[PDB]
Amino acid sequence: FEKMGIGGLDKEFSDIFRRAFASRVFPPEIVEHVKGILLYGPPGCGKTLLARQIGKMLNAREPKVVNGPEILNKYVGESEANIRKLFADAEEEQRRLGANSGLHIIIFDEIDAICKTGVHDTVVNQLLSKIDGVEQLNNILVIGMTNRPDLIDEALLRPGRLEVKMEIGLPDEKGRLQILHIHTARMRGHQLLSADVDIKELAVETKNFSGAELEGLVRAAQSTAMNRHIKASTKVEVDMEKAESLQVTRGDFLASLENDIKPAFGTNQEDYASYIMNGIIKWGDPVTRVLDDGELLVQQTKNSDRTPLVSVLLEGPPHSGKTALAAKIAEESNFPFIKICSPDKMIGFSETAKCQAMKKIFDDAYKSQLSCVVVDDIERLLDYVPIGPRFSNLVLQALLVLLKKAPPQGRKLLIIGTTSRKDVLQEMEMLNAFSTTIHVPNIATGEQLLEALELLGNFKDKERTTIAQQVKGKKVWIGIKKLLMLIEMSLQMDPEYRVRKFLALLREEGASP
Amino acid sequence: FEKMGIGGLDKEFSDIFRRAFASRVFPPEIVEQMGCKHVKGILLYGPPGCGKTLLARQIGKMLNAREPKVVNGPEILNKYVGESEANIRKLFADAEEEQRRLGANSGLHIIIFDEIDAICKQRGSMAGSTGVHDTVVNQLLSKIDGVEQLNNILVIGMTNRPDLIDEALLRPGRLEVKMEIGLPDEKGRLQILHIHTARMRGHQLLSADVDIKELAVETKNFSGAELEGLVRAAQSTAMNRHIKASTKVEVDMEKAESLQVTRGDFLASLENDIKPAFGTNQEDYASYIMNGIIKWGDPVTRVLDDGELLVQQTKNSDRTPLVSVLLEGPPHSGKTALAAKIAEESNFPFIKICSPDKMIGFSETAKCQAMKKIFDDAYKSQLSCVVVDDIERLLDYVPIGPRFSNLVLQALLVLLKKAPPQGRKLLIIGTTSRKDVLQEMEMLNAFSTTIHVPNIATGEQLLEALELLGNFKDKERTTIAQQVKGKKVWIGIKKLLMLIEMSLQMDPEYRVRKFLALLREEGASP
Amino acid sequence: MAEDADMRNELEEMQR
Ligand SMILES: Nc1ncnc2c1ncn2[C@@H]1O[C@H](COP(=O)(O)OP(=O)(O)OP(=O)(O)O)[C@@H](O)[C@H]1O
Ligand SMILES: Nc1ncnc2c1ncn2[C@@H]1O[C@H](COP(=O)(O)OP(=O)(O)OP(=O)(O)O)[C@@H](O)[C@H]1O
Ligand SMILES: Nc1ncnc2c1ncn2[C@@H]1O[C@H](COP(=O)(O)OP(=O)(O)OP(=O)(O)O)[C@@H](O)[C@H]1O
Ligand SMILES: Nc1ncnc2c1ncn2[C@@H]1O[C@H](COP(=O)(O)OP(=O)(O)O)[C@@H](O)[C@H]1O
Repeated sequence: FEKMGIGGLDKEFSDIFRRAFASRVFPPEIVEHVKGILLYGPPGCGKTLLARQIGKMLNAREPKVVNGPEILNKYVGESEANIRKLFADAEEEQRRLGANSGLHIIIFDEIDAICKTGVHDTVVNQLLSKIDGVEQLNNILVIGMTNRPDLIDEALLRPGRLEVKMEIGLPDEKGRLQILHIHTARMRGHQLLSADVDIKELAVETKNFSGAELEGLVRAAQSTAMNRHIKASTKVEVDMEKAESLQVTRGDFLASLENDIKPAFGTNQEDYASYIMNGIIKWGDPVTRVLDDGELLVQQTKNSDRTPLVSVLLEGPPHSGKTALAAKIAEESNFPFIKICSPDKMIGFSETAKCQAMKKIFDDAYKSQLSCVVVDDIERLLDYVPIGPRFSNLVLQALLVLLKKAPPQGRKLLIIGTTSRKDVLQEMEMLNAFSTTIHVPNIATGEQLLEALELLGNFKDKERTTIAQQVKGKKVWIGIKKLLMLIEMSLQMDPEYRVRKFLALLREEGASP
Repeated sequence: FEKMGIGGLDKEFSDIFRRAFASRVFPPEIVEQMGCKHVKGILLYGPPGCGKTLLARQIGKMLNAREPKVVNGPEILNKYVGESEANIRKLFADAEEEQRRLGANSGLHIIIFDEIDAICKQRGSMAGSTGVHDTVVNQLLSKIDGVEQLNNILVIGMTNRPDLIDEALLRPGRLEVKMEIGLPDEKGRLQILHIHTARMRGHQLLSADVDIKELAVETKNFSGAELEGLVRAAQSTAMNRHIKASTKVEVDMEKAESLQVTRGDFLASLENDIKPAFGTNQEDYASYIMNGIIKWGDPVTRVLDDGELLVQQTKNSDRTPLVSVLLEGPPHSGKTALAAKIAEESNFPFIKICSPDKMIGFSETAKCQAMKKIFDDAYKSQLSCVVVDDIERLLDYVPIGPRFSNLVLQALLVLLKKAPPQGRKLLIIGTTSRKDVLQEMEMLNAFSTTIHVPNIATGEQLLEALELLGNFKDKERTTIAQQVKGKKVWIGIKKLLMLIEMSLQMDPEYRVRKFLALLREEGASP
Repeated sequence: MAEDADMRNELEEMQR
């Protein structure tokens, strides 16, 4: 079926040959028909080629085609009279040759224009009566094509008038491969195509493309190759000396794919990777303890029969790295469904919008078999201010209710919450809702700080010796995010001033719990 | 009245005929000599699915009227000016034309309004506070009874909320007859079952052991639609068994046809197919009673006995048709499982549960509407039981402030005192965990009694709970018993289950140590 | 709600 030059619609044509012409090819004695077809789909999928090849394959008279709304006329009775001139030969043959009459094919292009007020309704009525009226014909086939199937009159689609309804869709990878083969065979035959080009890579790359777009991409590649032998600025030239030897390289196809043609469909944006930027570096035992606790909780959720729902809360001071570790635990969980709820995606919202978003996320979670959800910055979610104080009660009640609603029978859910203000949550009476808690500490001693700096590798040995002289004999209280900020601030000045500036900043930030 | 396909409402039909249609059949000479006009309309109200449209169509057929005009109220409204009034005004044109042509020798026309209350509501007296659809009400009022008189029309309205309708539409000149279609009793259910089995009985497809009397007994709060669906489901199940038997074996087809008779199909379809809207639901007990009820001590029996006594009181009392009770105790005590158990053991036809899990994101007005709908449904039965769970979560209470919703509080306070219609009985069970707040709100005196749900407070009780659960072995049991024989424990069953589940995740050797550490980390006194 | 306001019209001619 590739001979006709259309790929990706072999199965549709098999259906066509089954449902349309089986009765006409089946022996007449055992028979002792269908007269309507409607093709619809997005533009550029080959409907016109289908109609033309259907007209050509059958041994019958030349098909009659009306190009859009040519029937309409300014005078009275002409629009309807134009329709009756189409069926004159069919009626003559039916009345003269009876059953032994040749097939008649009628093609309607952009049929939505004339089917859908005195002119239009009369035209539709005349067409309906002529196709299926008192006199019944059995040697006529009418084909229509549309891009907007929802604008056609319902009465035209009933059985006996338009029976065979067909949809043309965007071809899959094998259909796209067929189309590329069809459009590149001519180039390959004459050895005008370079040996570096692989059709398979092109087929894999061209996602969401249609046939017309693929042919346009090929044409763009040809134009890119051709312009190499064209001179402009002063006058138009053909070169000829090098134009005679024209090869289409892979770079031409790649460049044509970059700009000339576009898929024309949407794109997806991912944000999860953004929650871990600098990675996790082990500067002490506490990180291992937190990860082990997370693994224990994950396993408990996996292998629990009468505790399908489990909750946890992550505690720590500011700039201590809580969201990163929660994301790491969620990633290591290896669950089919994982999502992150953040206040960054809800700026300027009211209480109702936040509640609806949270409910939508949890509704999506409930559908899977085992799911994991992480909520960070609780105090920002239910916006809280120490003055008054002031907060949103609706979100608090929604969270309280959602924290103890089990999923449907046989399914599992894990919830991980992060915060840096535990006394406030305890006052709100929400700390009881969770099942357990974990604590994320800061860097306490100078040995851990030196290990962290060694892992980061920003300072060399000479400065590390002086730093060890200064810090090793004292306790410290600092986070890691702020540590990186301080390092980057200190690095700005010339190599002479760096150590003194760094230690001055460290002394400024020094404190105790 | 069961010869026309309607069973169970003979009294309503008789009263309607006497009050509305006595002058339509009496000879035309004496009715002219008296000088009396005909009734112009009637109103029918009741729960959905009880046979209002059927009765309207049968009345239309009875008096040799023309084909009725059926209208749906919500679909008349349009967004352009003058377009909803034109829709209303189109319905009287044929009657007007026929009366003008033929005078007093014309036929009868019938108009049927469905969900009439959606387009007729009280007009606003205050200036600037007029309703959205006042013009539609005015048009309908002027069409039903105006300066030019029509004497060849009858209007029938159907609704479920008769208290929202304008009072000018119900005066003795407009729609002056009213009737209620309620749920059928045993006799009506028997009549309906007899009506719907006529074809099967005639065509020789019933069995010899089918007893319509027992099936009438079994269904308790069914409407006619439920019974019709039951019959169809039973016949479908019988066909399925026929297919099974035919496909499995080479049996002679005559035995397969003889198997077409149905006696076990009815019971199978009862359980797994039909879910009444005014009956009890068995899919909720599983959600609320998940791990069963194990007897770890005496207090459980006390709670159950008190619930049984309250049920007996509400069933057999005439001076107190409404009773209430509050279950209160410390957190994780298990108040929602025992209230569900007491409700289940009551064996009332109507049982319903109201929880905040189904009101996430709702505003207070929506919650009020939901509660009111539940209670309105409750009032249609003869014996009802309702459960109001987490009274502190329905009020949106937070200690800071404090803050809460006053509308829901007032709605609850009013609902705790309203009795059902005469002869009907209701029981209410509420569960809380903060009774001091309820005492401060002055809600505790609206209830009739209180029951306390305690915690586990002794070592032997904990050992009995462990034995009933059956998780630890003999040696571990001996270790635990020797270490907690002191009766100074304070724990809840739900938290005990959680602790056991968390403990079991460790390696086999380090399991009792983890359990004891977790237990020690917990509290030990009130 | 407020009932949609009034609107203008366009017209089309026909010969005979
Ligand atoms: N499936 C296909 N296989 C091969 N060529 C295709 C295919 N789809 C489109 N084409 C190319 O597109 C052109 C055919 O477009 P055609 O007129 O058949 O599309 P259509 O669906 O009828 O369009 P429209 O709805 O816009 O009128 C030719 O260049 C043909 O090479
Ligand atoms: N061991 C570690 N643990 C956590 N974060 C680490 C670690 N090592 C490096 N990082 C990096 O440190 C940063 C941690 O910042 P993060 O956003 O997690 O802090 P936070 O405590 O949630 O912040 P805040 O309280 O200011 O909102 C991330 O860039 C993370 O990649
Ligand atoms: N004897 C019992 N009494 C109550 N519940 C029991 C008993 N034995 C087992 N259970 C199970 O214990 C759990 C009781 O939890 P329930 O939801 O009733 O607690 P609650 O006091 O309402 O909790 P909270 O207010 O903290 O959410 C249910 O799984 C119930 O099946
Ligand atoms: N009393 C009854 N007897 C027999 N069938 C009934 C009865 N009430 C309802 N039905 C059945 O229920 C179906 C739909 O009921 P319907 O009259 O539409 O309820 P509603 O009163 O809400 O309009 C009908 O097809 C009818 O056969």
